[PDB]
Amino acid sequence: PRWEQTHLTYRIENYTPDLPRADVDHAIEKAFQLWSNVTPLTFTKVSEGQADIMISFVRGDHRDNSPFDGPGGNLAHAFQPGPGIGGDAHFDEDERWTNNFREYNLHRVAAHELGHSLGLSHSTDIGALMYPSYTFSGDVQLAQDDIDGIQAIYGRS
Ligand SMILES: CNC(=O)[C@H](Cc1ccccc1)NC(=O)[C@@H](CC(=O)NO)CC(C)C
Ligand SMILES: [Ca+2]
Ligand SMILES: [Zn+2]
Ligand SMILES: [Zn+2]
Repeated sequence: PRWEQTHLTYRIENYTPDLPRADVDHAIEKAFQLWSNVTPLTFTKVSEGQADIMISFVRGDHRDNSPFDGPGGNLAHAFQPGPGIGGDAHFDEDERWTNNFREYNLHRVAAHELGHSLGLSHSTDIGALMYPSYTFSGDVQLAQDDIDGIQAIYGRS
C-alpha cells in the first residue's frame, strides 16, 4: 500500500496538554521532514478540512477498532495508505509526552507512526525507527533499514 500522489497534506486535529502547542507542531513537522529528506515526497500542513494524514491525541475506545490501553503498553498506532482513515496517526493521550529523553518523546514516536502512514511495516533492526518497541537515542534519525524501506516504495530524492 502506498500513496499515488507525492504531494500530501496533514492536519493536527488536537493537542496533548503535556507540551506547548508549538512543541507538538515542531515534533510533527520534523518527523515528516525525516521522510521527505530521502524521497520525492512533500508535505503540507492544512489548518482545516480533511487531509491525507489526520493526527489526533485520543484515549481508550476512540471510534476505531483499536482501543488504547491507558498508560504504557501501546503508545500510538497508524493506518497504511488508503481512503478514509488510511494514513491517520493516533497517539494515546494517557501517556506522558515529552520533548526530551524522559519517556515518551513525541517526535520519536511520531517518526515511527508516520512511517506506517506512508506504507512501512515493522523492522527487525534494533536501531531502526520502525522497530516495534520504543527506543530513544537522543537524536532521531533514520537508520539505513528505514531509508531502504521508504525508497523501495517512493524512489529517492
Ligand atoms: C512502551 N511500549 C512499546 O514499546 C510498545 C511495545 C510494548 C508493549 C508492551 C510492553 C512492552 C513493549 N510499542 C509501541 O507502542 C509501538 C506500537 C506501534 O507499533 N505503533 O505503530 C510504538 C513505538 C515503537 C513508538
Ligand atoms: Ca498506552
Ligand atoms: Zn486509533
Ligand atoms: Zn508500529
